[PDB]
Amino acid sequence: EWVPCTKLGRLVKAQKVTSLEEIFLFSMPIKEHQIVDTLIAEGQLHDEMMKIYPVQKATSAGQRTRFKAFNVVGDCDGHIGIGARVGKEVSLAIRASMIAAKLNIVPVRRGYWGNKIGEPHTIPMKVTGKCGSVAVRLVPAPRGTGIVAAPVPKKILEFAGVEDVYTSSRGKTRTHGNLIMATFYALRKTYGFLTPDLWAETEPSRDPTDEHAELLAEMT
Amino acid sequence: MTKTNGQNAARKLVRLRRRNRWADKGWKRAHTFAAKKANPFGGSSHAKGIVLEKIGVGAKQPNSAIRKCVRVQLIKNDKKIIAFVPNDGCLHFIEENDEVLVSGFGRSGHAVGDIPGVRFKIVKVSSVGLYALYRQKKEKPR
Amino acid sequence: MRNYNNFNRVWKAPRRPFEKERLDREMKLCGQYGLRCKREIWRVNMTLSKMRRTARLLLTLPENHPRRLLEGSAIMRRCHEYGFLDEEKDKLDYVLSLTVPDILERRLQTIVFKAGLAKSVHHARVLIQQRHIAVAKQIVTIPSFIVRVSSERHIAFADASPFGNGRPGRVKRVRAKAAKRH
Amino acid sequence: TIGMFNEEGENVDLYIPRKCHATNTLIEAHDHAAVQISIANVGPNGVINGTTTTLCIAGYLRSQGESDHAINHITIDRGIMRIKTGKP
RNA sequence: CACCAUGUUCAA
RNA sequence: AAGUGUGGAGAUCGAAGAUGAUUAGAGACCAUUGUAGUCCACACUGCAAACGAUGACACCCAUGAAUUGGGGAU
RNA sequence: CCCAUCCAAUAUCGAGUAACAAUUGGAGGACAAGUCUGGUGCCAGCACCCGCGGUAAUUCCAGCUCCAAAAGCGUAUAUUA
Ligand SMILES: NC[C@@H]1O[C@H](O[C@H]2[C@@H](O)[C@H](O[C@@H]3[C@@H](O)[C@H](N)C[C@H](N)[C@H]3O[C@H]3O[C@H](CO)[C@@H](O)[C@H](O)[C@H]3N)O[C@@H]2CO)[C@H](N)[C@@H](O)[C@@H]1O
Ligand SMILES: [Mg+2]
Ligand SMILES: [Mg+2]
Ligand SMILES: [Mg+2]
Ligand SMILES: [Mg+2]
Ligand SMILES: [Mg+2]
Ligand SMILES: [Mg+2]
Repeated sequence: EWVPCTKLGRLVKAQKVTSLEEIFLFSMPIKEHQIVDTLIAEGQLHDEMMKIYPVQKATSAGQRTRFKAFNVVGDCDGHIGIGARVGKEVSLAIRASMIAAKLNIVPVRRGYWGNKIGEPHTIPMKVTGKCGSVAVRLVPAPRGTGIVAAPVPKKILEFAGVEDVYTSSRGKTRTHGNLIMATFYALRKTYGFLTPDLWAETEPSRDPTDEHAELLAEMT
Repeated sequence: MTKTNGQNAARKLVRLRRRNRWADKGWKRAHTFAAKKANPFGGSSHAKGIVLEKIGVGAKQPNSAIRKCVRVQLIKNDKKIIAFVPNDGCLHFIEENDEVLVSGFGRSGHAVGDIPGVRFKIVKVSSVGLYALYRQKKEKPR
Repeated sequence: MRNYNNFNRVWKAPRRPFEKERLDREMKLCGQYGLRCKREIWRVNMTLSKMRRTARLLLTLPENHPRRLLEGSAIMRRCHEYGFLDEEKDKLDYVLSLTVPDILERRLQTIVFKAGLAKSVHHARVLIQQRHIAVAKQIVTIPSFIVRVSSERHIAFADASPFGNGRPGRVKRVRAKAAKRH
Repeated sequence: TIGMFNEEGENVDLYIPRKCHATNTLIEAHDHAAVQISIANVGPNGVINGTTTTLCIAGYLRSQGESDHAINHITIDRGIMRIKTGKP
């Protein structure tokens, strides 16, 4: 089985933390990838490998070779996560990026272009995200546009739940290591921008490790 | 440190751009007349010429062959050029004093990869197509 | 030279001619609808693209604007008339949700398969082009004929076809001549 | 009533997040330096009650060194910590 | 602080 | 800075050049010299890694040692 | 002329190998599709670019089989994205 070590995974396994937005609220690091596939339903969570490319290290007597694998994960309802691990065999690094992409899961705020009539089709504001030199800019699009993006950001924006978006990219996009992680940094900024919806004062809550501190001590 | 605003600064911006478009090698070639007066084709495509002599041009490193090509003298302006003959064989379809229809190949007159200093290409010899002679669709007149 | 008859292009080739995702979808659309070539898909792309573009312009326009009441009630009218949208869909946001198989279901090759006049969708395209289907007692020999909603009631065999009330076709008739010389 | 709505008045977004009590900065999900501090409300006899005052601070504010100036400015406003001595 | 110049062409 | 013109100066270092030596060769480095120059006056030149490889003028901008000139408190 | 209509209205010719026969460029990558077989051996040639070829060629010359668009499809030069 899976024995947890962190207090968050003890509360996820005990069904004391019921949803994944209860972790996102208190800025908690996940630290265990079994938290994510417990909280997200198993059929409603898709993953596929973005890129696999080899990176070499010059040694005495030849080159060392390890494969760096990129994976993206997320149900298409506002959760996205991307992880990048490396390994000697190509099968190990694909498996390690699956572990890594769930730990980096993060929410996506989605909104409307014009009037509000149903589920949000687009991101709520213009947002860019930069890794290396590659910065992608994501612009809200009208209701029936579609994702207008290069096919590496387009596959990431499909898993994030965004249905209609405009996209630019400023420099050296053929480097996919930084193109992937710049679409991730831009969708991560969608809950960073303070809009006049969120101006209102909200009443403070208690941490799941604050509230359930008596239960977590009973595991010792 | 780059450019000027100002609501009445358009003459500065119009002059600034018209001089910096001359640095663009596509804008400068499309707007100067050394482009066509030195082009061996008269700013056109597929110029005819007469085969003068056969040349074997050796390939550049790291390749190693000799590329079978003819030197032709164009009819429209009497300019001697060297042009490549594409396929296995095909100098057997070209003799001297043959009229050949010569296009460029590839890269707007910039010498497609292996062949040094050859930037044109035989398309049609003795008014019958040179690739039709290779595949034996039809054969040479006379 | 002084001829002013007009002509334009009805299809457009895609950017990126070798996309493995796109080439697999369009071979399904050539099989599930009995199509000759990819170009018959590509005009259904441009037909629907132009509807998806005008209806996205009209939503930039406010309601109670002159170009949205007129000409937005025209694009909802031709969707309801040709079967692109059922009568509940009246809000103009449903034109932005139309797909290429929503248009391909309205071809006369598809209804003659769906009404039951032919065994397969490749049986239907033969019988249209070989002059057997009349829409309103009008022999239609065009497979890309988009059938209206009101035309669905009246699709039948042609009255001049051998399968309808016409004279027997070739293989019976050239056999009826060979039994006549004896 | 916080977060965007639908024009049908259903709360559309998941996760209305916290905001820093010093800088009004919306606390993101990966901001792992962002802390909540619960201060015990205490009674007239100097023993804690069952209620606490919780204030949450963003991660960049702790990173610079300016969190401790912010905890002072909050607890003077909440009335938790006195601003000066009384007169002798 | 004497002198100590050079190693053909592709490829692995 | 080198360079040029006309006058001065001409100690020292010293492009050119000359002798030694090293070297396979040495037209180089090293040693001994030595012309123009170095220095001044009046003209000319306007070629620098003329650099912070960072245009000018304003604005906002957290911290702790120092430092130069002016002013003010003790 | 074409198209359209027609093979009886008393009375009109006709598909089978339907021989009435689809081609043009590709199959290492971008770029969709062969670790197939024969030949040549840095030769001949290919290759827009990267590169193939030095006696076991995923790239040449061919046979097969596939891929793409299709009554079309290559190439060259201008010109817009
Ligand atoms: N470097 C030479 C290049 O050759 C080109 O020349 C021509 C062709 O190489 C090229 O043909 C391409 C073909 O290669 C590619 N495989 C598919 C593409 N559809 C074709 O395009 C052509 O065919 C379609 C028909 O569908 C025409 O509608 C279209 O207008 C035409 N450009 O389209 C050009 C038109 O003849 C450019 N003219 C030239 O600028 C460029 O430099
Ligand atoms: Mg008939
Ligand atoms: Mg030598
Ligand atoms: Mg010496
Ligand atoms: Mg001396
Ligand atoms: Mg072989
Ligand atoms: Mg082959």
